[PDB]
Amino acid sequence: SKLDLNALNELPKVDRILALAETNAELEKLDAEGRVAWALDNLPGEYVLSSSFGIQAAVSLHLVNQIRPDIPVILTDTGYLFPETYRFIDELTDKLKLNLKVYRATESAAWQEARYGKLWEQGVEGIEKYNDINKVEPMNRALKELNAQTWFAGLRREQSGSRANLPVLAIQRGVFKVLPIIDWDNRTIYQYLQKHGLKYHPLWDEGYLSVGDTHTTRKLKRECGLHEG
Amino acid sequence: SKLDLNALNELPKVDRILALAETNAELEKLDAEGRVAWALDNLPGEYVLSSSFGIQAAVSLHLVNQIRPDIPVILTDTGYLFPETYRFIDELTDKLKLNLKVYRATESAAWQEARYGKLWEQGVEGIEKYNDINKVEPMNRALKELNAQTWFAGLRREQSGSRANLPVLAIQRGVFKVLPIIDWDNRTIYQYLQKHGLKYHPLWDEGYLSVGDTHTTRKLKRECGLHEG
Amino acid sequence: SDKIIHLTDDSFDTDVLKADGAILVDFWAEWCGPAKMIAPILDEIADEYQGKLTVAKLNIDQNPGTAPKYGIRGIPTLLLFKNGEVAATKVGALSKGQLKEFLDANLA
Amino acid sequence: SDKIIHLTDDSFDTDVLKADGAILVDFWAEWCGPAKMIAPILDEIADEYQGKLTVAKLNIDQNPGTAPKYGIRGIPTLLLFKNGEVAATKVGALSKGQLKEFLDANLA
Repeated sequence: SKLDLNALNELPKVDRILALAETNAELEKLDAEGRVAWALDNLPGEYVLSSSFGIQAAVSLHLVNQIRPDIPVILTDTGYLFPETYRFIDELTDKLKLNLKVYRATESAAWQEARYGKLWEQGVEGIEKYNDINKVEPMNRALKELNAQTWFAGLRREQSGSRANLPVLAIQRGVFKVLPIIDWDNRTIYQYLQKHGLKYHPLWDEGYLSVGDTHTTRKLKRECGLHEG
Repeated sequence: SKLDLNALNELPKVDRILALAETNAELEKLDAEGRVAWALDNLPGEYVLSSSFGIQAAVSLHLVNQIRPDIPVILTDTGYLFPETYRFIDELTDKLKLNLKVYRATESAAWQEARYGKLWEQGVEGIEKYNDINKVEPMNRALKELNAQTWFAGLRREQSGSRANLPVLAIQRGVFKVLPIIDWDNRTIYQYLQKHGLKYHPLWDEGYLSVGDTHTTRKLKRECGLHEG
Repeated sequence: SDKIIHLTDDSFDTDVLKADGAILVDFWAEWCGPAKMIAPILDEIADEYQGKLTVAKLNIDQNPGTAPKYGIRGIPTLLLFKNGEVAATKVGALSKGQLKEFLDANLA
Repeated sequence: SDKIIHLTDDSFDTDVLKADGAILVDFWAEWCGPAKMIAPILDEIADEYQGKLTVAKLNIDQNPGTAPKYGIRGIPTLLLFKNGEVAATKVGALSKGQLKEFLDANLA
């Protein structure tokens, strides 16, 4: 009964979303903890938790880590993260006791700047080459090195955009992509942070709407909701 | 003897580049035509040719298409390509007689602009969400729908950057990534265009250094080489 | 982030409803990004509109009972008060120009 | 893209080596992006430096024999001539400011 992906990858993108739709319809009724739990043993080998360590990493990390102690938390260090972000990571990894897996580029910041230069100034294609070598490739390498078939991510339908095309469960790169706190909203996250004594990212309480990288990389529908009426 | 990828994906990223290194060392001595030919039958099922239809698409398209008539040419139409680019495609597909496979988003330009808005103005993360829904996802869907295990691309070690970490052959998403005109330089491409009566992209001869998308998306080491001395 | 006359459910009666003059109230929350987004703008407005307008901020997190009293549908919502009585209300994150225009037009 | 006094191997002797005045030669090629990148700049310079400097462009594609004559290592290379005799040479794509400075300093 345990899901077979070597057969799911032998299926088109639509038969996939349709076949999986029957399973997702069920995951839609369960809570974030139930989804992680369901995923724990209904899906196969190696479960990883990739985080960006931004404004709300503390939620998914604490939740998933409590459920599964010393879980491979993947952190693709681009090389130019905010200083306060690193300290936020080193603060969490020690507070939450995480099995941190750091994955940076094949070359360093100085190496990339000498080999290619400031890619972010070189337009979209440059930013693409930047994101490919700093985030994409490192992640693709992380999944393989850790031999994962299941991968948890703290994505929400709210952050930038992940409307009803982003199911709680999915298959990105031959790996079961799981998003527990998908239907969660800013209130629920803020409340979770309060109830568990977890703090927001040090920068969020200054002005940085959505921190990530520094080097001209980082700098919200006009509203949020108390629920329309 | 025919290469097995279901075992190659059961190998880490480094054992992969090392095991494949012995094969690439051989592909490095052959010409673009020899690499495509070698790939034709040493690698498995469905061979696709994804193109961006930019400044030098005419090269890879003509070369690979002549080698293999009516080959699945993948064109991920973002929705906001340059008008002259479309006519360049429709001009080529008719001139070269290509089996064109168009793959656009799940939603249209107006749909995306109403659902999310002008993502390109929303910084890098917005551009990421844009590139994911307009290029990445559509391509990942194309490979599956066309059932490809081998994929040819007209990438060069020269364009933006693809130093000795981009082998002639590779495995991106469980598919043999092939790059025949990899060691080629601007001269060789220009000469190929001349020798075969193929023309450059209509915009290249105006100012657009590297055309792609329009909407504030599109607008070269100081030198090129006659060969240093 | 937020540095102005911060309100509560308790102070609402005196500091706003019984305040002599014009008061701009900003119903916000710690989680609403677009709310924290207008914080610096409100600070700048508080500086320039000194003497004429009293800028205030109410956090629904610990002070929920007052949002329903003015039919708040979804923070960031700005409530302009003129001698205890509500004048106008703007919903969503706004720019410095749009905020000035919103204020000036009603202030008079 | 390119709109100026276009040269060839044949005209090099008369239009440059036997030209009375200062001539800036731009050894370019159709494939070198950074070469086509400076085309508009050279046009603008040709407009402002009219009368004083004669701007020219040589395409190595069909006129290869002249590049080796001045030891060209890799287009875009700019060769400044003063009465048939070569003055200075700049390699790579340059900005309008850097081009002006390069010209002015040697022109005098």
